Amino acid sequence: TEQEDVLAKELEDVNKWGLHVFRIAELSGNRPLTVIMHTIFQERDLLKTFKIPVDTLITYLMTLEDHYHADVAYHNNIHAADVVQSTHVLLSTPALEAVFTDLEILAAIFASAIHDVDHPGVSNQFLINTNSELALMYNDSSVLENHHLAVGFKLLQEENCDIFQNLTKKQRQSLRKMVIDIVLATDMSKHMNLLADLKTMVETKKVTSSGVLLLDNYSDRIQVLQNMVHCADLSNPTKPLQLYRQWTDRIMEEFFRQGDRERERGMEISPMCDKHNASVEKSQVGFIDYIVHPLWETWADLVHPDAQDILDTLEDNREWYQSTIPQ
Amino acid sequence: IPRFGVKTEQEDVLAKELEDVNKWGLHVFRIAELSGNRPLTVIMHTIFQERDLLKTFKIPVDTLITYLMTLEDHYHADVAYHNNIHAADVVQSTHVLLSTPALEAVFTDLEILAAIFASAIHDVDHPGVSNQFLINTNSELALMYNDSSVLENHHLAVGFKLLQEENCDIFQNLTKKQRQSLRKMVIDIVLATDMSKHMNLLADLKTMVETKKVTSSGVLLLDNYSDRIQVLQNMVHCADLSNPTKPLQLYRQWTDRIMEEFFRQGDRERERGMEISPMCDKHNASVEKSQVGFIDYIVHPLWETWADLVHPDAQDILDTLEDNREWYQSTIPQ
Amino acid sequence: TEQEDVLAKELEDVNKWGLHVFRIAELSGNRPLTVIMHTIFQERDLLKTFKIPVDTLITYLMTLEDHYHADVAYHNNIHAADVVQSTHVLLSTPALEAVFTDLEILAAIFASAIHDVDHPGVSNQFLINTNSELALMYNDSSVLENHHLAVGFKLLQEENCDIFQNLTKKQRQSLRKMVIDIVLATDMSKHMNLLADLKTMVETKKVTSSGVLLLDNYSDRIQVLQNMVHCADLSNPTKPLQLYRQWTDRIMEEFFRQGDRERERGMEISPMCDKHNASVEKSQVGFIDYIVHPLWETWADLVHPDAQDILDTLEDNREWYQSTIPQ
Amino acid sequence: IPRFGVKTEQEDVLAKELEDVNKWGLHVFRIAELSGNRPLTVIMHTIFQERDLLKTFKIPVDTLITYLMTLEDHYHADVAYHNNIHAADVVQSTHVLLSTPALEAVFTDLEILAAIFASAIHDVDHPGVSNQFLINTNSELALMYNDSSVLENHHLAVGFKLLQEENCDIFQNLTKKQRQSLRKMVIDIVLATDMSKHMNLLADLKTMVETKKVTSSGVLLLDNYSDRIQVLQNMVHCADLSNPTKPLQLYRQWTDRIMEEFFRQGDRERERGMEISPMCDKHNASVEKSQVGFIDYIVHPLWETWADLVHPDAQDILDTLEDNREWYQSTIPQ
Ligand SMILES: [O-][n+]1cccc(C[C@H](c2ccc(OC(F)F)c(OC3CC3)c2)c2ncc(C(O)(C(F)(F)F)C(F)(F)F)s2)c1
Ligand SMILES: [O-][n+]1cccc(C[C@H](c2ccc(OC(F)F)c(OC3CC3)c2)c2ncc(C(O)(C(F)(F)F)C(F)(F)F)s2)c1
Ligand SMILES: [O-][n+]1cccc(C[C@H](c2ccc(OC(F)F)c(OC3CC3)c2)c2ncc(C(O)(C(F)(F)F)C(F)(F)F)s2)c1
Ligand SMILES: [O-][n+]1cccc(C[C@H](c2ccc(OC(F)F)c(OC3CC3)c2)c2ncc(C(O)(C(F)(F)F)C(F)(F)F)s2)c1
Ligand SMILES: [Mg+2]
Ligand SMILES: [Mg+2]
Ligand SMILES: [Mg+2]
Ligand SMILES: [Mg+2]
Ligand SMILES: [Zn+2]
Ligand SMILES: [Zn+2]
Ligand SMILES: [Zn+2]
Ligand SMILES: [Zn+2]
Repeated sequence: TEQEDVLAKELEDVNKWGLHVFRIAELSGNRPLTVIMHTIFQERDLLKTFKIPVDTLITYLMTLEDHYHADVAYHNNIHAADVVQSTHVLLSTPALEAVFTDLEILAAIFASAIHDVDHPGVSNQFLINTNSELALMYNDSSVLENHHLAVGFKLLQEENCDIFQNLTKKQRQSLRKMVIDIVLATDMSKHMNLLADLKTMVETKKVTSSGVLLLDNYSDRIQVLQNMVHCADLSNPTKPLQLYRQWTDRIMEEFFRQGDRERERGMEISPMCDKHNASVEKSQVGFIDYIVHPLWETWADLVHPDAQDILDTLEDNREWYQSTIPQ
Repeated sequence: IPRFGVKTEQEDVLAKELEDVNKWGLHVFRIAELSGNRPLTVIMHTIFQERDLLKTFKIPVDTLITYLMTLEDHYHADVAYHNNIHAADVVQSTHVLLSTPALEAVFTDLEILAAIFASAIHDVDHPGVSNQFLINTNSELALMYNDSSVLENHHLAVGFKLLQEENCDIFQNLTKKQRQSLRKMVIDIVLATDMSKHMNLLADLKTMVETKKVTSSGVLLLDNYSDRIQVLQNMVHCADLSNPTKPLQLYRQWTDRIMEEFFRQGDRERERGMEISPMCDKHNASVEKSQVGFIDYIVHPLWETWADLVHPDAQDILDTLEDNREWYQSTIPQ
Repeated sequence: TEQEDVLAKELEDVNKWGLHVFRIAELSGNRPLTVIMHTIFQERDLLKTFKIPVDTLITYLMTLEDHYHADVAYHNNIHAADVVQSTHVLLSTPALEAVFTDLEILAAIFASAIHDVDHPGVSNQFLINTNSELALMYNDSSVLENHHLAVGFKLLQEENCDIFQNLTKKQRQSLRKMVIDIVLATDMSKHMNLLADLKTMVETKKVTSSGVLLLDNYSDRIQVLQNMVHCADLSNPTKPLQLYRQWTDRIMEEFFRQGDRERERGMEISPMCDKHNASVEKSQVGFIDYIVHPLWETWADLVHPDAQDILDTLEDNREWYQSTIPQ
Repeated sequence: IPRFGVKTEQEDVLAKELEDVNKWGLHVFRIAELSGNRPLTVIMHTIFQERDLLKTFKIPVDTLITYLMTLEDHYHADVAYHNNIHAADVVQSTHVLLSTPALEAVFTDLEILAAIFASAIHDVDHPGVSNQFLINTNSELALMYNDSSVLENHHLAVGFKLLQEENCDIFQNLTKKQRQSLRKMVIDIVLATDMSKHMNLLADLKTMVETKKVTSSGVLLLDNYSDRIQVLQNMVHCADLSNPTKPLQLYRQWTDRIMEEFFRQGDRERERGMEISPMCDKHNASVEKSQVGFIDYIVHPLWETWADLVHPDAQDILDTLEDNREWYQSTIPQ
């Protein structure tokens, strides 16, 4: 338990943006998703609130984690633990204090933990082009996203894995719809139109008598939740450079692997996947310029301005990569 | 099925019925009976031969026939409305719509193949119950498709999967380019049959009619994929919603069937202590009032707009719809 | 009311070989499996014993019944209800009194209930020959049987359908193995081996202090349960002629329908499936002589003299059909 | 297009290594490195070319290579033993056994293709855990296969399913009769790889040896499908269990890998609070003693019997097995 102290201390940062997730992954014996999720649940007192037997929770978490591919560079259990922990911080954003119910909170966190489960390390288009069984089952539409959801729920059926066994029928139905709405929203093909609404919304932004954001209908409450987890999934560039660079190393490794596979198959190599003609630095700045920043700028507003330290970090990291661009 | 190389008595009657394949109002139920319950197979085959689709896409005839029978075999005979007769009707209706003057020479053979194939598979393996029923019972289908367009996704998955059975790949001779294109259009069209897409689908159709463009010929102008697929989606959607525009004799048979299917679902919901879906309670129904509402809020608005787009091609269809609307209206007991 | 009293009265014969199962099918609005299963569960006190909530039982039964095809002439919910009821009678045979446990009883009945669920009305060979998805999934081996089991168990996951939610893990563990063993044995491909082994047991027939049969190991126990359900699945010829004749009209219609489909596809028409070259009477006599009678004669030996009247009804029916053979 | 189905600049070193493809003891680990982790693709391609299977069954070369890369891609790189290297090894081992003098000209080209294909797909998509683990956790796989030869059934289903991916149908030019016969043999062979069937397989192999028949040539006489398929099943079974009969240098690497996989399952079982499977507890292991036992109760009885069937073809293989058995014996801590 010598390191049990290190892990324990490391976890003390679970509420902080910039947790040493990679260290935790090492300290936990490659169980970042299980320990982090377990801490967040204990912390938010979700086990007692939803009467979740401790053994059941841990068995499901290990099972869920086990279904993330250890051989995949980016989309693995570490990325999952990261999006969970990040959504967890984004939920505690002052501008949302006491806004969401324990169920909505449970939904956001659960959705984050399962959002990429059983990811093969290749894109939807690659699965589509090859006529993979997954693309055939989902009609080439949000192939992976649909799959992530199905697996996430199916695993609840394994031995002692149903963590929602004590929710009421109504709670289960409401939880399930939200989890689905959120995960399906992680598909980058939804990003554009998804962003517009986050804007159109921040325009009419309303506050309560408590100074916290005001959300009425399901429509508005889910959009915030959708964009929120969507931000957590696209939060690598807003973290301290040290962590961010590791994520970039990982995503590039996954990209290049796909490119090697497309190349050996005589398939057109996907954008940014050709290791023989790459622009890692230039791609990061462009990624930040046309996608991440535009998204994270709006959320910075929405939770005005508890996201400041986060937005400045994004801009700082951009400059860094910018100064790394060859020629 | 023949003898000595000549059609049998039945076959000849059937062939004579099939002569109206290019006409709105085909005696589809008569064809279903005459063909030994193979309306989808015979109608699809007639249309493929009519449009020379076998040669154009090099589809071996035995493969086409084997796939068709296999596809038809996966529609449920015990389902009153959503069966092979409904599929054959939608195929034939789409076929007629494709040949409307306002669209002559607008679509490629591939887009034509896509609209017809999508129509043929659009409701395959339909269980006779709504998406919400599948969602409420936590069915495996709903679990697989995340409660989103459960049936429509299933219809597509099954339509394509059946291509893998013995000698069923009718697209074996298409290039990967053709197949990727064909597949995307078919998927776009069938997913658009989910009623949850009706409103937006109609909105865009209206918008298009607003900015409508033609050429030296009174033929519509469609540039991008977005407008071409929009028209194809609304075309098959209209076909799927064409029952009220057919001669009253046919329209009523369809109403009897959808009502039977609705009531059957209602009885299942009642057995299960579930809330009975709208119009599915045989004990508290208003068949006539419901057909009137169906026309006033859904069918007429859709077809009216379509008639604008292909004006004046759909005039008669529109007038028939209005005649049938009045008929049902006058049937409402007070 | 009336039709309700008629149904209630008909169900009174639930413990008798020769129940008017078709009449019950009509009277219940096509719910023979639901009403007969429910009746039998009450009769054996299974709801109390395994604490099965009544709403859960009814919902599961209707769900299971709904997954049998109404358009299938023979392999539909009436056949299922019939096998369930037939197994229920065989279980009460004197020579087996107090031999099986409540769990083993439950397994045999549940197995009977789900043994042909979602049957498409065509043989394994037809499915194999057309390269169907089911055959590909099950490697052409007991395709339908494996499928009936997978569906039967899967349906327990639908809303309020888990009738074993109160069984212990050990009970679930044992019940599942027994159900699997029983249904896989319904494949006619395993008939010959089943009969042989059954006979062997008839030779090593070990009685008990109470004069009832003696079964030590799981192997002998499951063997008797497998043959029992097998006999039930093959009991049509041993039932009152009015019933038997209906069964024959149904199986023949299913056979002929497959034969037409095979004819359509240019496939070789399966044995007895060609309506243009049929011999219904002749075929039934052959079915009794080479399969049904051999099996039952043996079962009669094991439970002597418990099934004398069943055996006599068979031999009687055999003659009826024989004399029906035109010349 | 590449010489070995895979691009490589070390092509020279790789080509040299592949010269021993017909030899027991090929340096498969070296080939995996030289091929860029494509041992299965490279070895299968080499064997197919060598046995002239591409021409004999009109298998397009790009199709073969795409299928192989696809098949190989579905073996898990994170699994220490049951991965693409094990697959490549069993394929190559079966290839050698098929060429043994006592079996010359006995099997048809189709049976040869079946044995080799079966060897290639026999452990595809293996999760690194046993059937029992999948059963006790109520996995979807066990549910689908009713807890019977769960993995073996899945390996077959995936191996065949993958033929449906883009340009992956290597059997597209086989007549219907050939496909049916090939499919049956492959299924019979892979299902026989389940250890639960080992004892019965051995017993039948022994019986065959006891009534062994040879033709006018010096080769084994196999009259019926039953005897033919039995020999092929045991052949692939021996290949799957051939690690202890390979040069010690290779055998120890295989041992390190299976032990790594065993212990990982052990840690997972421990985590979940499950009883730890035999030899899976890294805290109470006896690696050396376990290998001797494995050889004494399973591997040697099997190979001793196979050696009798093909006497004296496998004499050196048996000699190696025995030498290796002694090495581990002396490695046992006293
Ligand atoms: O598939 N997927 C879904 C959600 C999130 C991610 C993260 C994934 C991702 C994550 C971290 C990251 O770098 C860093 F943050 F670690 C990335 O760098 C690259 C060059 C865009 C990319 C992508 N987001 C958008 C991607 C696109 O390829 C493009 F770059 F925008 F073009 C896509 F949008 F898909 F077209 S890929 C990947
Ligand atoms: O499931 N589905 C998809 C596409 C088309 C159809 C035809 C289906 C249909 C077809 C023929 C028909 O009557 C006649 F034309 F046969 C119908 O009568 C009823 C009362 C609407 C309904 C429906 N269209 C819209 C339906 C709705 O339930 C409602 F009535 F409009 F509310 C829905 F829109 F779904 F809410 S159901 C059914
Ligand atoms: O699929 N299946 C599994 C178990 C039991 C049944 C009942 C099924 C059955 C049931 C009732 C019946 O008649 C009557 F009892 F209703 C039957 O008539 C025929 C000609 C044998 C057949 C069969 N049992 C054995 C059948 C065989 O075709 C043969 F006759 F033995 F050759 C088979 F064994 F399959 F080869 S088919 C059907
Ligand atoms: O799952 N599976 C199927 C076929 C072949 C293998 C190879 C697998 C195998 C392969 C190489 C090997 O060692 C070496 F050759 F690499 C092994 O070491 C161990 C302790 C038996 C085991 C097994 N064969 C039999 C195994 C058993 O656990 C037991 F040892 F016999 F008890 C089993 F039979 F399963 F009970 S596991 C594994
Ligand atoms: Mg994702
Ligand atoms: Mg539909
Ligand atoms: Mg059966
Ligand atoms: Mg194996
Ligand atoms: Zn993600
Ligand atoms: Zn429809
Ligand atoms: Zn049966
Ligand atoms: Zn193996």
